[PDB]
Amino acid sequence: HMEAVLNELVSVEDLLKFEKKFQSEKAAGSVSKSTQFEYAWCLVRTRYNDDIRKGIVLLEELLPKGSKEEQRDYVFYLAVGNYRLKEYEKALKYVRGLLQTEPQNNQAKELERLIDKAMKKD
Repeated sequence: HMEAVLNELVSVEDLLKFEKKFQSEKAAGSVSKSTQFEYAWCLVRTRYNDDIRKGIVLLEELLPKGSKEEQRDYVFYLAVGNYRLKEYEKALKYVRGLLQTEPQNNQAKELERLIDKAMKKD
């Protein structure tokens, strides 16, 4: 419970920090891929559905711009975002594709197990 409390307060701090940085950089010119990512990452972990959807959209904008390494990461967080929105089919499509490119990624494998467990129980 305390761990969950720590996690929730940190997520708020994170979101506010990167929202400011993203909006600041946006007004001054092109936003860096790093800042867009950090913000999208916080967004997909938010308690609000509109933030999660915004995070998913930002990650999708980053997809055609990133390196092979970065794109694999974007797909992972796209799976996480969709999972938290209960869009299991979309989440699974991402994860399964990620497992084909990164076989040794057990975090992706654990996410697929979590999605499958969630469909069975809930």
